[PDB]
Amino acid sequence: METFDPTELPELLKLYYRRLFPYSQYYRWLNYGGVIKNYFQHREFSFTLKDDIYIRYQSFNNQSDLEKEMQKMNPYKIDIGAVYSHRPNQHNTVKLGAFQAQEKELVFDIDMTDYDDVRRCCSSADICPKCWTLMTMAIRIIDRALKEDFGFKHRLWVYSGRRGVHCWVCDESVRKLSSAVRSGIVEYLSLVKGGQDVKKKVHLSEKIHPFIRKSINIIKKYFEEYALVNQDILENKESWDKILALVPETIHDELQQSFQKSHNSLQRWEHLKKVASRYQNNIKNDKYGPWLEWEIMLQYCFPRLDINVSKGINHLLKSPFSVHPKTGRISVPIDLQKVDQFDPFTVPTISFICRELDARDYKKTSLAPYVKVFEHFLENLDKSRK
Amino acid sequence: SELVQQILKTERVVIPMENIQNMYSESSQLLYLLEHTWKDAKFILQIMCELNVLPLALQITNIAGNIMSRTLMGGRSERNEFLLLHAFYENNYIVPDKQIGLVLDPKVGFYDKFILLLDFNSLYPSIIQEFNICFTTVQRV
Ligand SMILES: [Zn+2]
Repeated sequence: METFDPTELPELLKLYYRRLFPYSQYYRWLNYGGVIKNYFQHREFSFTLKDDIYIRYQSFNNQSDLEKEMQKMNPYKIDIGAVYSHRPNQHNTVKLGAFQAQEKELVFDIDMTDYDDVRRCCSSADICPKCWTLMTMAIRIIDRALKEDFGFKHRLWVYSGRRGVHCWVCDESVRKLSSAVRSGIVEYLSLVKGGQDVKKKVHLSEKIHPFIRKSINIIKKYFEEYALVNQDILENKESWDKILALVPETIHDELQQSFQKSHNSLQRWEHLKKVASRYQNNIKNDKYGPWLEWEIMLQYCFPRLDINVSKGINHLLKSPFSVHPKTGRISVPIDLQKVDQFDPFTVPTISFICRELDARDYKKTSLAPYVKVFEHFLENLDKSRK
Repeated sequence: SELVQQILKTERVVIPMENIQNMYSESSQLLYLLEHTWKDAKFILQIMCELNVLPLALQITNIAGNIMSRTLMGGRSERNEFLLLHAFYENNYIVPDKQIGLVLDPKVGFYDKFILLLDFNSLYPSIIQEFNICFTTVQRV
């Protein structure tokens, strides 16, 4: 997954900035009806032209000159940036050390490289439907997390285009909470804690957290299908050798015994469960628990979190419907209403949306559908405004 | 007066008014006041010769950057201002211009064993450097 020729990108942005951007809807979605003064003007942008010359201190008063300059330059990477304490483009006027970042929309990102600890379907630049099963399942848990135990309803979801998916939520006041709260929620959702260094990455303690209960109820509906259908992870020495090396040892030979007398990958896990029923997670009491087996399942499909992007007030990320030149693909709105019907391969690139319009507004092609999610969130905002 | 014998270590014979008529009636003691003034200026020079006021003040002004002719005259505003401005107007600011502790209850009482003297020479420049204070760097209001 990438782009194949930067030759078209100049003219593509040339037309896009001209007549392919919800400058009305965007000015709205940012300024938020202008309910606050010096609200938009300090809401920052960062722009990146040829050779990736990324530059801070970018902002314009209202939609008109915003457009005019966007079309004057056509930046090739655009980050929305927190409303810092004062005038961004005139930052160096006040006494130094007095310009900082007050209030930021709360951001989240999850990578596909996250799953690379076991991901064997495709590469770091190439994908397939198998890994995308994760981009279909993981978001469900994270979404419903904020949908049922965080008292928010201003959620918005996008897939970057190459690896990550984004969530730029602008909740009533969370836009204006302390970095401490950021780190807090991060710590909260950071359940399976594993990169490429530690093996027993989940020392899940005894008593569960009902959050984890709903997590499980989601796991036993969407993991095993992908696992033993799209991968059949018990296929050769390679995969399960990246598996059995996190396990206690009293039975650690029976699993391989089931490994290499096989014509499928089902009775293996079946006898796994069986011996677990005769295994003792607790030598003390009669609570034979799914600690290790479900740690296995979850860790093999769990949203790996970032420890610095979901707390900092300096990392800025892309704009709604701003092109990712290095995939063609542009920001695709993602919804629970669409999680059951998404495919990454069919959704269009900048090249493809261009060839779409290369045939008045977004009101003709599938871009009006794609921004139905946008204007839907905006509708909710109208309902958010009293 | 006291300095005559502290650093300079000699005598200072002095004569009030009512003896000035005596010395009007005198050639030995009048001439003696004359040679006394001779020695006065002499010791006055010896002051410089020992304390080395001249090259000291000279080097200071050299590093100070302000009129030495207005240095000896006494001043701390000059030897700070006309120094700081050197750098501050390499930094393209614009400055304003001219117009018009803690005691610790000394616990008095004789002390017999040895006593030590701690000097906090270079305390304020020390603290200022240590904590990086500078005009531009405080929301001062
Ligand atoms: Zn694959």
